[PDB]
Amino acid sequence: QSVCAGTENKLSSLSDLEQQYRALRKYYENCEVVMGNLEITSIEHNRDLSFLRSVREVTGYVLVALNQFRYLPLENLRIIRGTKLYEDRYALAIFLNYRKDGNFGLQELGLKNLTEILNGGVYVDQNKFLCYADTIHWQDIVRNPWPSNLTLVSGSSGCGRCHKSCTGRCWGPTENHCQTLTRTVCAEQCDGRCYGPYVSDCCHRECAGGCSGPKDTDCFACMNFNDSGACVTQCPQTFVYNPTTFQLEHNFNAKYTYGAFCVKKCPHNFVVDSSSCVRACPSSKMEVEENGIKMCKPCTDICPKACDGIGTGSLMSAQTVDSSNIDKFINCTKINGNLIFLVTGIHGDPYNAIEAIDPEKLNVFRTVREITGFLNIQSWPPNMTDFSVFSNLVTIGGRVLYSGLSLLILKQQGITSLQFQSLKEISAGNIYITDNSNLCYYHTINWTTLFSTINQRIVIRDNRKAENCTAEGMVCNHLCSSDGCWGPGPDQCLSCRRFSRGRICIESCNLYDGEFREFENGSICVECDPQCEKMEDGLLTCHGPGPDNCTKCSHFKDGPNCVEKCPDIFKYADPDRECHPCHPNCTQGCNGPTSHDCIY
Amino acid sequence: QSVCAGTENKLSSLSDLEQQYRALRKYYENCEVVMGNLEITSIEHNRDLSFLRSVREVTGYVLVALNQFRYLPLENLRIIRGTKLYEDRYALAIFLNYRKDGNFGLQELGLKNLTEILNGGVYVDQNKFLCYADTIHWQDIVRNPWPSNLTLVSGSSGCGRCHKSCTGRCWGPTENHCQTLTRTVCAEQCDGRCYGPYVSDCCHRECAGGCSGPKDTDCFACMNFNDSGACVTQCPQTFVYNPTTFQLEHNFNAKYTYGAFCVKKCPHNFVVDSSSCVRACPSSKMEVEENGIKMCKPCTDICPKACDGIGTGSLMSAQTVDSSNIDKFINCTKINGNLIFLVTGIHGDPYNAIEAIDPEKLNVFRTVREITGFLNIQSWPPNMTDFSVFSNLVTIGGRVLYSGLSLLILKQQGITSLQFQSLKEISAGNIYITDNSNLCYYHTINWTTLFSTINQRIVIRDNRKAENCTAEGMVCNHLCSSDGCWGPGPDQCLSCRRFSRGRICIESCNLYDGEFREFENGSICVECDPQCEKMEDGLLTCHGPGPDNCTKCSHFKDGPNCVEKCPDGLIFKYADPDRECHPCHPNCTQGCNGPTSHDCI
Amino acid sequence: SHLVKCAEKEKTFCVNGGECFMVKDLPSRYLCKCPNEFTGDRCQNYVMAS
Amino acid sequence: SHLVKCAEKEKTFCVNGGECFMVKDLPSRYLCKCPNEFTGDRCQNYVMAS
Ligand SMILES: *[C@@H]1O[C@H](CO)[C@@H](O[C@@H]2O[C@H](CO)[C@@H](O[C@@H]3O[C@H](CO[C@H]4O[C@H](CO)[C@@H](O)[C@H](O)[C@@H]4O)[C@@H](O)[C@H](O[C@H]4O[C@H](CO)[C@@H](O)[C@H](O)[C@@H]4O)[C@@H]3O)[C@H](O)[C@H]2NC(C)=O)[C@H](O)[C@H]1NC(C)=O
Ligand SMILES: *[C@@H]1O[C@H](CO)[C@@H](O[C@@H]2O[C@H](CO)[C@@H](O[C@@H]3O[C@H](CO[C@H]4O[C@H](CO)[C@@H](O)[C@H](O)[C@@H]4O)[C@@H](O)[C@H](O[C@H]4O[C@H](CO)[C@@H](O)[C@H](O)[C@@H]4O)[C@@H]3O)[C@H](O)[C@H]2NC(C)=O)[C@H](O)[C@H]1NC(C)=O
Ligand SMILES: *[C@@H]1O[C@H](CO)[C@@H](O[C@@H]2O[C@H](CO)[C@@H](O[C@@H]3O[C@H](CO[C@H]4O[C@H](CO)[C@@H](O)[C@H](O)[C@@H]4O)[C@@H](O)[C@H](O[C@H]4O[C@H](CO)[C@@H](O)[C@H](O)[C@@H]4O)[C@@H]3O)[C@H](O)[C@H]2NC(C)=O)[C@H](O)[C@H]1NC(C)=O
Ligand SMILES: *[C@@H]1O[C@H](CO)[C@@H](O[C@@H]2O[C@H](CO)[C@@H](O[C@@H]3O[C@H](CO[C@H]4O[C@H](CO)[C@@H](O)[C@H](O)[C@@H]4O)[C@@H](O)[C@H](O[C@H]4O[C@H](CO)[C@@H](O)[C@H](O)[C@@H]4O)[C@@H]3O)[C@H](O)[C@H]2NC(C)=O)[C@H](O)[C@H]1NC(C)=O
Ligand SMILES: *[C@@H]1O[C@H](CO)[C@@H](O[C@@H]2O[C@H](CO)[C@@H](O[C@@H]3O[C@H](CO[C@H]4O[C@H](CO)[C@@H](O)[C@H](O)[C@@H]4O)[C@@H](O)[C@H](O[C@H]4O[C@H](CO)[C@@H](O)[C@H](O)[C@@H]4O)[C@@H]3O)[C@H](O)[C@H]2NC(C)=O)[C@H](O)[C@H]1NC(C)=O
Ligand SMILES: *[C@@H]1O[C@H](CO)[C@@H](O[C@@H]2O[C@H](CO)[C@@H](O[C@@H]3O[C@H](CO[C@H]4O[C@H](CO)[C@@H](O)[C@H](O)[C@@H]4O)[C@@H](O)[C@H](O[C@H]4O[C@H](CO)[C@@H](O)[C@H](O)[C@@H]4O)[C@@H]3O)[C@H](O)[C@H]2NC(C)=O)[C@H](O)[C@H]1NC(C)=O
Ligand SMILES: *[C@@H]1O[C@H](CO)[C@@H](O[C@@H]2O[C@H](CO)[C@@H](O[C@@H]3O[C@H](CO[C@H]4O[C@H](CO)[C@@H](O)[C@H](O)[C@@H]4O)[C@@H](O)[C@H](O)[C@@H]3O)[C@H](O)[C@H]2NC(C)=O)[C@H](O)[C@H]1NC(C)=O
Ligand SMILES: *[C@@H]1O[C@H](CO)[C@@H](O[C@@H]2O[C@H](CO)[C@@H](O[C@@H]3O[C@H](CO)[C@@H](O)[C@H](O)[C@@H]3O)[C@H](O)[C@H]2NC(C)=O)[C@H](O)[C@H]1NC(C)=O
Ligand SMILES: *[C@@H]1O[C@H](CO)[C@@H](O[C@@H]2O[C@H](CO)[C@@H](O[C@@H]3O[C@H](CO)[C@@H](O)[C@H](O)[C@@H]3O)[C@H](O)[C@H]2NC(C)=O)[C@H](O)[C@H]1NC(C)=O
Ligand SMILES: *[C@@H]1O[C@H](CO)[C@@H](O[C@@H]2O[C@H](CO)[C@@H](O[C@@H]3O[C@H](CO)[C@@H](O)[C@H](O)[C@@H]3O)[C@H](O)[C@H]2NC(C)=O)[C@H](O)[C@H]1NC(C)=O
Ligand SMILES: *[C@@H]1O[C@H](CO)[C@@H](O[C@@H]2O[C@H](CO)[C@@H](O[C@@H]3O[C@H](CO)[C@@H](O)[C@H](O)[C@@H]3O)[C@H](O)[C@H]2NC(C)=O)[C@H](O)[C@H]1NC(C)=O
Ligand SMILES: *[C@@H]1O[C@H](CO)[C@@H](O[C@@H]2O[C@H](CO)[C@@H](O)[C@H](O)[C@H]2NC(C)=O)[C@H](O)[C@H]1NC(C)=O
Ligand SMILES: *[C@@H]1O[C@H](CO)[C@@H](O)[C@H](O)[C@H]1NC(C)=O
Ligand SMILES: *[C@@H]1O[C@H](CO)[C@@H](O)[C@H](O)[C@H]1NC(C)=O
Repeated sequence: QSVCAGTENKLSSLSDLEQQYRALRKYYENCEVVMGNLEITSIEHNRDLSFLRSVREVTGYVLVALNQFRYLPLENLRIIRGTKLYEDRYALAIFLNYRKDGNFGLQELGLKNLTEILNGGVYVDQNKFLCYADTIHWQDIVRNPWPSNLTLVSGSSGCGRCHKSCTGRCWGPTENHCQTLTRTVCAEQCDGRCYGPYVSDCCHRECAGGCSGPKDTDCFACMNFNDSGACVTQCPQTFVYNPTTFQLEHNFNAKYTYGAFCVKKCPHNFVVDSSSCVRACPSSKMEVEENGIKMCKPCTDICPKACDGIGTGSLMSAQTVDSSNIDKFINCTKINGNLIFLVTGIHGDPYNAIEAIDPEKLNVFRTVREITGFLNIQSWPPNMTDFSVFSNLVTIGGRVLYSGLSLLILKQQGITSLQFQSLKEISAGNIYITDNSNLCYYHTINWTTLFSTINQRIVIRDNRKAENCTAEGMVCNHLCSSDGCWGPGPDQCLSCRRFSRGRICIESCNLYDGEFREFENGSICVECDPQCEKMEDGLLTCHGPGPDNCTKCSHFKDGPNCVEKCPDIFKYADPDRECHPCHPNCTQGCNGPTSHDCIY
Repeated sequence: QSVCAGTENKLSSLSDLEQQYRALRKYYENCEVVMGNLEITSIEHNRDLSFLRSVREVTGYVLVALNQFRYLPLENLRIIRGTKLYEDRYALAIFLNYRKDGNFGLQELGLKNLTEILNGGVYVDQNKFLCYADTIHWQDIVRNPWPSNLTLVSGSSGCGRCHKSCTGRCWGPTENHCQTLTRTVCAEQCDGRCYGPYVSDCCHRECAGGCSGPKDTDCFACMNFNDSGACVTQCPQTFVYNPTTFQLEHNFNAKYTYGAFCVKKCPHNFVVDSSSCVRACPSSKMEVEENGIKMCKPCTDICPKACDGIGTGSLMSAQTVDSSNIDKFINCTKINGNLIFLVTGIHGDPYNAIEAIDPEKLNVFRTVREITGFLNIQSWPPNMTDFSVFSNLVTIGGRVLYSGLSLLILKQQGITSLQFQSLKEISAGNIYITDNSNLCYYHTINWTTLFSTINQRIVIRDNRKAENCTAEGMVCNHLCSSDGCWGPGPDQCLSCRRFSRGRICIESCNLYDGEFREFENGSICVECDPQCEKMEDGLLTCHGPGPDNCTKCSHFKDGPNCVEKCPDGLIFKYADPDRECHPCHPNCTQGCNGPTSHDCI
Repeated sequence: SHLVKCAEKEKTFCVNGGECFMVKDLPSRYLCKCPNEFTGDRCQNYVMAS
Repeated sequence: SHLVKCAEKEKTFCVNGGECFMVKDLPSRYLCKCPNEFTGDRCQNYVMAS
């Protein structure tokens, strides 16, 4: 099935009515499952809405609220699930669709197939020119339809009656488009819905709207999980209980639950728990990976911090980081959810009495190593020229996306460089970085090396021209390799052509000079034992980290190592500073192998 | 509903035909669900079998062989589950039920309610006098409806035909004795079974044998699990997956699976795993107790040695501990299963070439702390007078019971005392100790103190007379409490008054006397820190385990504590003529004499 | 039009240059029109393309 | 009259003094007759009361 996503504009619109229609085409054209709200706002009477005929299923509410069109082309819409409701009340709300100064408005509803509404109410009101809506048998369509669940129809003007073969229940004047009943007409021996009043013409209990036959694989839509064409309440799990032996046995038919479907495999960034795939593991268990599969198990005395992101957990009512919630990130290495920085968060929100963020408060994010969702930056304080607040970020999980994006940076004007250090992987989704007219270093990064699949891409346009950035000297350190870089400093490159120490790429190591001494390695140099002699003239003594590795030490020599003092049998130093055992009965001090050599 | 445990002895019987009839009454009278097998053998003609009419469900197989009676009165039997099969093939086996030297035998089967056999096949053979069992359409009853699939249906000619209302397919000579078909008559759109030829008269998927309506609460027998009258594939779990938030969210109607039924809570002696009640946890995980609930979680890098018992796991084919399997218990601390000692395990089994057990091999059980099933001892080496090989056993779990028993000891004349020592709890089931004619101390023990519910009882019947054991002085230590004892020693009592010193009971702990000094509270005594000086002249030495808990120490004082030599290592210290330690000036670790740099080396 | 302008006491209900309006029906309901570079119920988010 | 005695090579089948029989059928079957004190397919278990 072709799957799109719904908008969250409700009654709001763009000031140009043609851009509002063009947006409606881009969101809902050539899809059949909406995965969100379906909402049609402020469309003119001359515009072509026939593209909406591909819609068959809506998971949120349907809203048709200020439009001037004559016919609503949704005749093949079968089911509305009501996941979110308009005003928290309604799954289908149709109102005010007429022009008060004339005769233009909504006259007929193309909803012949709308048979099941699983949650919320139905509201049809103030549609002055609407003809047949009070004849629709909404208590067959709506699940639990009684007045306390808000099922109501008011249009005020008169209109001609429909054909007699449909007995006063119609969508239009013709017998071809009138009411079908599948819940209030069924014989009392069957539950759910039917395709005829007879007991033999009733369908499976776990199917929605209607059916072609009695099977759980031969129905139009359902309120439960899709197990390979069958509609079922639960699907086979990893283990099944043996009622004779009182033990759990492994199930060769086991499937994982993922969204509305039962699957054999889950996404590479989702966690597998109790035969299902989830966006995050609960705080009582630690996330682990075995055989390439992410799972979680009960944690030890020290566990990962239970720190939530925007839109999930304790912050579900929030749509941005702001002055009322930024303190929750003070001690936080892993944020479970999104990071979203809007204009109403950075600069405050006077309507809700929320103050602006003090730029110093943004330092709470310097501890973060992982984001499980996406990072979305639309506003950042004017005084800040970079993102060095996130220098320690290692990866973006991308388990949830913003319009398919996992990293999104829009229209920042005070920014000149990115300044990340630790970021290595962006595990899912695309990158969108645009309109940053003063940002330079973006053209020096091999962005493909951050992705976990060839299906991930980056979009860049309208940032500072690379030829101007080079001409102005806004370039990376001379040690940087072809992998790329994101700032002027020796620590700002992804990988370098010489040695390194800590976070800084370097020209040479402290091998033959310095107050401390190092040994060579593949792309880094590391200090050896502090006892090791600091020899001159290129005569390097560090060849590995171990006390046993050093070729000459200033302290007392022994077999496995050197020591500042030898063991108390007592061992005594020779003229070459090597320690040798004394007499077996001497422990206090000595200068020789026999009894008269013992010293106190 | 009344449940009985059935039998597992195949064609074997008691040699006395009156005792074989009485045993049949004792096992199967006044029960409806037969766990294990239903098996009727060698019963005489003119015996009353009308008590078998209460049976409706059999879990294993039904076996009827070598009997002389005319009619088999199983008129209410509905389903045979077939969890075990006769010869590993047959769920229902009826054969040889006649006398070849006369005219007695089985003629009619009272089986007209039997409409479901879930596993195996049917064997009806060599019965000389059966009239109607050969007319039955047995493919409507079995879940494997093929003539070649573990099935044979053979009786003599000359018996009258089925009643005129029936197309053959009858159980008896007249009306109301015809076969009711529930699988072969159903509409082609129907799953499972039906109660009419129309698609409108078909039953729910989960119902067995037959039905009265299409609902999961309106049928005769249930497949899989029974959720308070509703027949289901599985019960509601602790969490439900949310298809729009992509998370596991807590359920409000969750139930634990417990055998064939679903319950609000597991029994107190069972462990919880994945919203179900199980007898034992897999070897990769530990069982733990949190908030009084037993649950199972992954183990650490070094974890306890779980071990298979008799009748489960690697020992599933075993009936007793014996000389072949005794080597598998060497480092076991927790046995997941039963521990059983039969005559064939202890004294050998020449038919299978198994030698008698060496009494020294039994010492492998001295490390065991818990048995999760029952302990059943019917034989013991003749030269062992007690069970001291189990002195480290602490709990009998009772998750599996022997006809309701969790501790069973029968007919052993070599035993004079029990001598358990560490045993504190018997979590479920009854205790049965009888016929042990030389055993004394059984009568002193306060047996209700070992139980975890008011439903537990002990059966004492014919052990050595308590008055005769008293006359011979076979009584416990003067210091032991009214709770009784396991044997004559000072360390073999259930509880004792005054104090104990580990497992041994004592009147006092010498707080101001003797070769040792220790502190006491709560009827337990524990040694004091050995660096403390021993006090004399009636003075108490130690108030607790710490060096700050005693009157004086030979070691130096260092605040409240005591220290071997404060000038060793370290910050640095000296100590005074009263043996109290004090700080020296910094950079004096080579040696010092006082609270200054001016006396340092 | 079924819409009327919001009173000054509801200022900043719609942000980033959007114009607040009220639906004339009874509770009353609130919306805004805004420039092509913003969207969302209060016009708080950027419109994204290409 | 459907049973015969076990041959000497089979008489050790039944354990606690029970008499061993073979069924005259083809794939032959064994059973034994236990004393009143014993039960089980080979007479290996004690019979219990109360
Ligand atoms: C209101 O809702 C109804 C019910 O859901 C919709 O009706 C469906 O219409 C579609 C499209 O025509 C049907 O799908 C097609 O089914 C064919 C199989 O035969 C059907 O019809 C016979 C009786 O005539 C039945 O016995 C049988 O069970 C089936 O129901 C297939 O051959 C078709 O495949 C071909 O077309 C597709 C098109 O995408 C191609 O991809 C294939 O390659 C192939 O060429 C197709 O699958 C569907 O079965 C109808 N359902 C029912 C129950 O009739 C209405 O469309 C909707 N209202 C409006 C206004 O659209
Ligand atoms: C349970 O889950 C299963 C599996 O996901 C769902 O099965 C889907 O069935 C729908 C139709 O109901 C399919 O959608 C349509 O498929 C057509 C192509 O089908 C061919 O290719 C597939 C393999 O890719 C073959 O299996 C199949 O036999 C065909 O050969 C498209 O042509 C359709 O799109 C066109 O028509 C629409 C009409 O509105 C236009 O809008 C489009 O622009 C386009 O022109 C359409 O996509 C879907 O492919 C099936 N999935 C699979 C994987 O088989 C069940 O529907 C689901 N629920 C239930 C209740 O069973
Ligand atoms: C100064 O420091 C340098 C390092 O900077 C030292 O270099 C050592 O080089 C030797 C080889 O010359 C290394 O030894 C080899 O290590 C391999 C890896 O072993 C690890 O991984 C396996 C994984 O299964 C573990 O089993 C194992 O325990 C280790 O954790 C081994 O595979 C090699 O074994 C093979 O060679 C030996 C040779 O004797 C055979 O006996 C074996 O059968 C087998 O064929 C081998 O052990 C060593 O690890 C390096 N050390 C370090 C620290 O990197 C210099 O030696 C050192 N100089 C001085 C003066 O000390
Ligand atoms: C073969 O197997 C069948 C199926 O299991 C048995 O058939 C039934 O026999 C039982 C009794 O053994 C019957 O149960 C009793 O039925 C009485 C009448 O019920 C009416 O209402 C129900 C509503 O669902 C209808 O289905 C039914 O047709 C009747 O119209 C009830 O009054 C009884 O309950 C009362 O008495 C008991 C006494 O202990 C109380 O505990 C109760 O609380 C209550 O007051 C009882 O339910 C059963 O109805 C019969 N079923 C059918 C389909 O006929 C055969 O007995 C069995 N064996 C043989 C040899 O035939
Ligand atoms: C799914 O699981 C449910 C339970 O969750 C099962 O329900 C059982 O239903 C059977 C009947 O089909 C019940 O058995 C009968 O109960 C009668 C009433 O006894 C109860 O109520 C009195 C109230 O005072 C209590 O004193 C008593 O302790 C019980 O709690 C009895 O009268 C019946 O026995 C009589 O008839 C038989 C002969 O038929 C005689 O042998 C008896 O001596 C006696 O005269 C009978 O016991 C049973 O109690 C129900 N159980 C529960 C827990 O409710 C479903 O059967 C099950 N479904 C399937 C398909 O498996
Ligand atoms: C020298 O000898 C003395 C005794 O003469 C020893 O002192 C006792 O030591 C025990 C521990 O071994 C102490 O017990 C613990 O006390 C804690 C404090 O609570 C008590 O004191 C406050 C004082 O205001 C009272 O309000 C309160 O009612 C108690 O009386 C408790 O916190 C401990 O248990 C609780 O907390 C733990 C936290 O992990 C939980 O696990 C427990 O479940 C429980 O909730 C515990 O009870 C005892 O208080 C000491 N007694 C005295 C008199 O001080 C010295 O220890 C000994 N020296 C050496 C070195 O051994
Ligand atoms: C974020 O995590 C921090 C831990 O990583 C939380 O704790 C703070 O950690 C710092 C750094 O370790 C501490 O500062 C040190 O304090 C000691 C003195 O501590 C002792 O004395 C105080 C007296 O009040 C007493 O409360 C303590 O228990 C100790 O006995 C100094 O010697 C160090 O030089 C250094 O200053 C903080 O004290 C510590 N705070 C607390 C409240 O424990 C931190 O709170 C976390 N922040 C948030 C917002 O969650
Ligand atoms: C940016 O990152 C990409 C992806 O890691 C780098 O692409 C890689 O290019 C190398 C060098 O061309 C490929 O290796 C080999 O190259 C030689 C020719 O030099 C060729 O003969 C071999 O057959 C082989 O292709 C390597 O496969 C390739 N990796 C991928 C995944 O395409 C790229 O070099 C990085 N840097 C820049 C500046 O693009
Ligand atoms: C010299 O440089 C090499 C790399 O060129 C260093 O070898 C690396 O050692 C690290 C030690 O942490 C290895 O990390 C591993 O990470 C996984 C993460 O799951 C962890 O499970 C392992 O226990 C392990 O810590 C890393 O694999 C290894 N890399 C290679 C290529 O072998 C080496 O440590 C450097 N030596 C010095 C003195 O710094
Ligand atoms: C075997 O051990 C059990 C358990 O310790 C002993 O049972 C206990 O008997 C005493 C005396 O009858 C009970 O104390 C009484 O309790 C009632 C509670 O309402 C109270 O009103 C009385 O004033 C008195 O305190 C005690 O509850 C009872 N414990 C239990 C758990 O039942 C039993 O005496 C021991 N038998 C032998 C052989 O000593
Ligand atoms: C003096 O009194 C102390 C308590 O103040 C006695 O020690 C306590 O002994 C009990 C057992 O009798 C311990 O409780 C048990 O702990 C285990 C830990 O795994 C747990 O599994 C049991 O459920 C139970 O809670 C208790 O921990 C222990 N307390 C201390 C402080 O060690 C002591 O025996 C008395 N006598 C002497 C002379 O010490
Ligand atoms: C950094 O913030 C400071 C204010 O805290 C800004 O500095 C002021 O800018 C105005 C511009 O009209 C000047 O009139 C003031 O004299 C400045 N004050 C000081 C103390 O210098 C500054 O512009 C901010 N920088 C950025 C890049 O936003
Ligand atoms: C870019 O650089 C050129 C000189 O190379 C200069 O003429 C031009 O004005 C610069 N553009 C901007 C936007 O500063
Ligand atoms: C009691 O013990 C004596 C010991 O001589 C024994 O002869 C007698 O049979 C015993 N009687 C009973 C009833 O235990």
